[PDB]
Amino acid sequence: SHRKYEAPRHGHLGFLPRKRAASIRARVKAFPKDDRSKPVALTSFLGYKAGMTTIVRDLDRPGSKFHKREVVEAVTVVDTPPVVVVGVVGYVETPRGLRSLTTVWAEHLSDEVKRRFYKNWYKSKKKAFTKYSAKYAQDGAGIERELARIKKYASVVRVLVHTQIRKTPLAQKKAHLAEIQLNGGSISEKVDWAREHFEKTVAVDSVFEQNEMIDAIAVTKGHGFEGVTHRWGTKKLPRKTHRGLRKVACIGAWHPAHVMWSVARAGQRGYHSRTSINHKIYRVGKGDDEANGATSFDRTKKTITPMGGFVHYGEIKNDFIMVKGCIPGNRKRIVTLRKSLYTNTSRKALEEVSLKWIDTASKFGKGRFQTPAEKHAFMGTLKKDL
Amino acid sequence: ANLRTQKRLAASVVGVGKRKVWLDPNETSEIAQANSRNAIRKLVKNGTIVKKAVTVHSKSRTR
Amino acid sequence: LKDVVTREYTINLHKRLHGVSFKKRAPRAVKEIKKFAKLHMGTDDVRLAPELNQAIWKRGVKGVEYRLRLRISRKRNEEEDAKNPLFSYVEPVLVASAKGLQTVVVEED
Amino acid sequence: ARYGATSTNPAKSASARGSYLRVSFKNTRETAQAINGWELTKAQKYLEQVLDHQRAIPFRRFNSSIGRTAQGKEFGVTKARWPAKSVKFVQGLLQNAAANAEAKGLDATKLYVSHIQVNQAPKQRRRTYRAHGRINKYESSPSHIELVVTEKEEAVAKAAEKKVVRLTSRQRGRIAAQKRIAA
RNA sequence: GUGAACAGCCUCUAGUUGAUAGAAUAAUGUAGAUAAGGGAAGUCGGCAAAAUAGAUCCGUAACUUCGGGAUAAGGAUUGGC
RNA sequence: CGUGGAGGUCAGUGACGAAGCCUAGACCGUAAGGUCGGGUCGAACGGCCUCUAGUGCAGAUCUUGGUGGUAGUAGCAAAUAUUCAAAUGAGAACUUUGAAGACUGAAGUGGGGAAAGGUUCCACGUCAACAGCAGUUGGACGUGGGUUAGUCGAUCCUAAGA
RNA sequence: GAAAUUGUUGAAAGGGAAGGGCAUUUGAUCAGACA
Ligand SMILES: [Mg+2]
Ligand SMILES: [Mg+2]
Ligand SMILES: [Mg+2]
Ligand SMILES: [Mg+2]
Ligand SMILES: [Mg+2]
Ligand SMILES: [Mg+2]
Ligand SMILES: [Mg+2]
Ligand SMILES: [Mg+2]
Ligand SMILES: [Mg+2]
Ligand SMILES: [Mg+2]
Ligand SMILES: [Mg+2]
Ligand SMILES: [Mg+2]
Ligand SMILES: [Mg+2]
Ligand SMILES: [Mg+2]
Ligand SMILES: [Mg+2]
Ligand SMILES: [Mg+2]
Ligand SMILES: [Mg+2]
Ligand SMILES: [Mg+2]
Ligand SMILES: [Mg+2]
Ligand SMILES: [Mg+2]
Ligand SMILES: [Mg+2]
Ligand SMILES: [Mg+2]
Ligand SMILES: [Mg+2]
Ligand SMILES: [Mg+2]
Ligand SMILES: [Mg+2]
Ligand SMILES: [Mg+2]
Ligand SMILES: [Mg+2]
Ligand SMILES: [Mg+2]
Ligand SMILES: [Mg+2]
Ligand SMILES: [Mg+2]
Ligand SMILES: [Mg+2]
Ligand SMILES: [Mg+2]
Ligand SMILES: [Mg+2]
Ligand SMILES: [Mg+2]
Ligand SMILES: [Mg+2]
Ligand SMILES: [Mg+2]
Ligand SMILES: [Mg+2]
Ligand SMILES: [Mg+2]
Ligand SMILES: [Mg+2]
Ligand SMILES: [Mg+2]
Ligand SMILES: [Mg+2]
Ligand SMILES: [Mg+2]
Ligand SMILES: [Mg+2]
Ligand SMILES: [Mg+2]
Ligand SMILES: [Mg+2]
Ligand SMILES: [Mg+2]
Ligand SMILES: [Mg+2]
Ligand SMILES: [Mg+2]
Ligand SMILES: [Mg+2]
Ligand SMILES: [Mg+2]
Ligand SMILES: [Mg+2]
Ligand SMILES: [Mg+2]
Ligand SMILES: [Mg+2]
Ligand SMILES: [Mg+2]
Ligand SMILES: [Mg+2]
Ligand SMILES: [Mg+2]
Ligand SMILES: [Mg+2]
Ligand SMILES: [Mg+2]
Ligand SMILES: [Mg+2]
Ligand SMILES: [Mg+2]
Ligand SMILES: [Mg+2]
Ligand SMILES: [Mg+2]
Ligand SMILES: [Mg+2]
Ligand SMILES: [Mg+2]
Ligand SMILES: [Mg+2]
Ligand SMILES: [Mg+2]
Ligand SMILES: [Mg+2]
Ligand SMILES: [Mg+2]
Ligand SMILES: [Mg+2]
Ligand SMILES: [Mg+2]
Ligand SMILES: [Mg+2]
Ligand SMILES: [Mg+2]
Repeated sequence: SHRKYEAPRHGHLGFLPRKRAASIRARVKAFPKDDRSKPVALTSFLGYKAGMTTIVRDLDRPGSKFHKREVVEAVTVVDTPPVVVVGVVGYVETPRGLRSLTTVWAEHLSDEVKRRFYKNWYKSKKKAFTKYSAKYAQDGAGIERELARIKKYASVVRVLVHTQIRKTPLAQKKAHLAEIQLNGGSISEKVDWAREHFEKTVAVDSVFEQNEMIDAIAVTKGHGFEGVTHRWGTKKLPRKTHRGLRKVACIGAWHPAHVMWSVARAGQRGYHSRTSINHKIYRVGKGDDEANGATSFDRTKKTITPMGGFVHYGEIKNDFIMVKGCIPGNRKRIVTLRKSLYTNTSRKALEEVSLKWIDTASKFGKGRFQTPAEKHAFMGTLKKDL
Repeated sequence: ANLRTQKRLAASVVGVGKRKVWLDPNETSEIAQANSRNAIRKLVKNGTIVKKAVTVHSKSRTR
Repeated sequence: LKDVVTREYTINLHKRLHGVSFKKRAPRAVKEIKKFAKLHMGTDDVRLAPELNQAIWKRGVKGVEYRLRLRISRKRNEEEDAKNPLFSYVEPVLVASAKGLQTVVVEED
Repeated sequence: ARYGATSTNPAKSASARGSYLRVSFKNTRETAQAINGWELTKAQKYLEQVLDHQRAIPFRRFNSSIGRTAQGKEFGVTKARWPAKSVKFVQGLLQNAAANAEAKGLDATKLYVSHIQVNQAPKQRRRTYRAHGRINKYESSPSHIELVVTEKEEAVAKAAEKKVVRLTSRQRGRIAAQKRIAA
């Protein structure tokens, strides 16, 4: 008949279907445009989401009421031990799209990745790559022509890297394997780089720097079967209504005589792939560095790990990326940090932050103390102690 | 084995509700044979069925 | 083979009963323990001593103590041959408090 | 006797029956079929597992709005169940077959279940009282169960016909030649 | 026993412990609760819900058939020893 | 063309298998139908000329009986609540006994009665059906036992009324 | 001891119904007529 009152539809049709992702590891749908003038490097990085804390910093924003004043800001921390490079994979252009034509693998493969190739490690004979590993033997001949062929053809080159999950409090023990586009120099220079980095190791500082704008690709936390009200942000129907009220009252007109794809319906909520962009790196931490959590202004020797340790995660004993704000996914989930697809100028992007203080009190409650030392100071001797 | 009849009989001979007759689980054969009031009477006499004490309701706080 | 052992454990009933409905807590305890014995003695057959029952229901359905010190005994089975030759008896150990004890073996003779 | 269609060698088979059994016809139909053709010994151990909930019975006909279980993967199926009363009636008749088989003097190691057939015994009426004064039939669906165990036997040899060939004057002349020509 | 009390709530005597069961805790329900700031803007309509309440003391308007209206309204107090 | 029954006839068919029923076997007929084979079966039946009618079904929200899909689906969610062990038994979540945890809370889930029921009481045996899971239990099934009055009622008296 | 309806066995077909008409291929099956 015509609405009555106009109101915007509930929820975005660009995030359909609202099904469960095909995997925990969200896919990198797109890599940055290649500029073959610059050196070879990764264009993304694997990590694990540890947790969140607070930051204090002066603000550099002429014109703003808060120029030259402190602000407090939430941040996420993702555990980021060096990634290890075990393969190169070379794609060619076709009128049917990009197709892979070979993969060359490292001679030796950490049990971690090998574990990924299996569904029952303990029972297995662990025979993975054992014949491939041979290929190196004979002078190299066969591996060479594979590198060679990548170079001859291939419009793009990706590396095969994986995570050193053992350097991580997780139980999960089976590592994460993934393709990172290489975006440095010429095709040949690319594969050379890869070949050189077989069984060799790469760290975030070689791909991210302070104040850089990055994106995060991950699978969203899960919530199971969700009624229409919370899943689409539909009105609660009045208290008086029979047969329940977290619903849509009208599921469609009488014609088209079909429920339509565009109305809200109960169903899976969360465990979705998201590619969420513009997260500024506020810190790139080093694992072999006490005073991880310390600052030019703070100076106390302490690492980022909160008292009692990251709730539901653990300790952070590796390099981390600290990113302003929050990020898709949850504590313990694999997560891809990615180089941005454009060169932002934003002013907001470009600001060169410099932390003043990183919160480090217990997240497991109303944390009153940064360190056990501070806690001793304030409290005095207890019936335990010396 | 089914001693409800004896337990009922027990309650009446003794003068007390069934909630307080004790049928000795180890004398379960001997008890079953007791079909009469006279038989239960003997079984009470020698400890095979005992009266079981009243649950106390103390007036000490009321005092 | 077999083995025949007696050890004394303490079981955290608290985290196992956490969440459970009040009219199900003492009953859950019974089950939860049974499952605890089987995880340790490997034995399907698990019998609970009538005294252990009392220990458990000692404060009514929803008042189960957070920690019970038990003694589990893996024993051989007799008569009409059950599925498995082995079984566990569980019993309460009379202890001032069940707080603070690691698990011990009972040298049996 | 007079069982259903069988193709088997009666001299090397034993049989068993139950009639009018208060088990669900639909359920024990499904559980009889998970056994059909099985090696007797593998089948008996199988039912035993079903009861332990370690393998399931695949429901393939009477199964709409059944649950789902990983225990049906082994049979390429998503819906499967663990019909206790059905299992225990069927494994009851199975035991009987074995006994009869032992009596006939048949190698108990070659025994497979070659026939297994449930169908429908007469129904049995109780009634339920419905709202507003009404009555509904509340009914048992009992079953007849029948099975036959036969001893596996190898081979089959050959032999059949000889196909009598019929060639025209031009067909047997080319043949007459072909060889007069070459080999 | 508490209490004004044959109320509610706990108990002795007596009697029951019968009501398919197990495992989980998605949506939506039924039944039971709570919510910052605002406070009827919701709705035909305060529907539903919330608020009030016992006892002692103080204080109590219009109007009236002088009997009421009246626990009007409005306040303070209340344990243990 | 086809059915039930009747007069006539073929000295018709048949326990060496009548009738009926089954049969993606055969044959005649444009068709209603007719014929045969094989299997099943068990006592009667058919061609031809006539006579006769309670004579031919897809329907009537047709009548009676039977049967499906729905479907192993809706469901078996009110009355706070159950637990350990033993015994018995082919079999025990549910029977008996012991222990424990509770409940009804004397306006009772206690102890008796009036109307009504009619053996349900009680013992022994006992599970095919019944108790919308179960069952060794039962108000079930089988076989028995059991109700004692000068004083308790009736009986007597009168009431509305008959 | 029909039918509806059901179990098994054997054979066959099945990309949002199935069944039907004229026609032929293929498979299975079968009558007759020949001397
Ligand atoms: Mg408009
Ligand atoms: Mg999938
Ligand atoms: Mg190749
Ligand atoms: Mg919700
Ligand atoms: Mg909203
Ligand atoms: Mg939201
Ligand atoms: Mg709505
Ligand atoms: Mg309404
Ligand atoms: Mg916290
Ligand atoms: Mg909870
Ligand atoms: Mg039969
Ligand atoms: Mg069907
Ligand atoms: Mg069906
Ligand atoms: Mg279902
Ligand atoms: Mg359903
Ligand atoms: Mg469906
Ligand atoms: Mg399926
Ligand atoms: Mg009903
Ligand atoms: Mg009625
Ligand atoms: Mg030739
Ligand atoms: Mg009573
Ligand atoms: Mg009920
Ligand atoms: Mg339930
Ligand atoms: Mg509020
Ligand atoms: Mg206000
Ligand atoms: Mg208004
Ligand atoms: Mg107002
Ligand atoms: Mg309005
Ligand atoms: Mg109005
Ligand atoms: Mg209005
Ligand atoms: Mg109201
Ligand atoms: Mg309030
Ligand atoms: Mg007034
Ligand atoms: Mg005072
Ligand atoms: Mg005629
Ligand atoms: Mg006629
Ligand atoms: Mg007639
Ligand atoms: Mg036919
Ligand atoms: Mg013919
Ligand atoms: Mg014949
Ligand atoms: Mg005949
Ligand atoms: Mg005869
Ligand atoms: Mg005529
Ligand atoms: Mg007529
Ligand atoms: Mg017609
Ligand atoms: Mg008809
Ligand atoms: Mg019709
Ligand atoms: Mg018609
Ligand atoms: Mg009809
Ligand atoms: Mg009908
Ligand atoms: Mg069923
Ligand atoms: Mg159901
Ligand atoms: Mg209901
Ligand atoms: Mg029960
Ligand atoms: Mg109590
Ligand atoms: Mg009470
Ligand atoms: Mg009361
Ligand atoms: Mg009752
Ligand atoms: Mg009486
Ligand atoms: Mg009666
Ligand atoms: Mg009785
Ligand atoms: Mg029975
Ligand atoms: Mg009955
Ligand atoms: Mg029943
Ligand atoms: Mg039964
Ligand atoms: Mg009787
Ligand atoms: Mg009698
Ligand atoms: Mg008198
Ligand atoms: Mg008299
Ligand atoms: Mg017959
Ligand atoms: Mg065919
Ligand atoms: Mg044709």
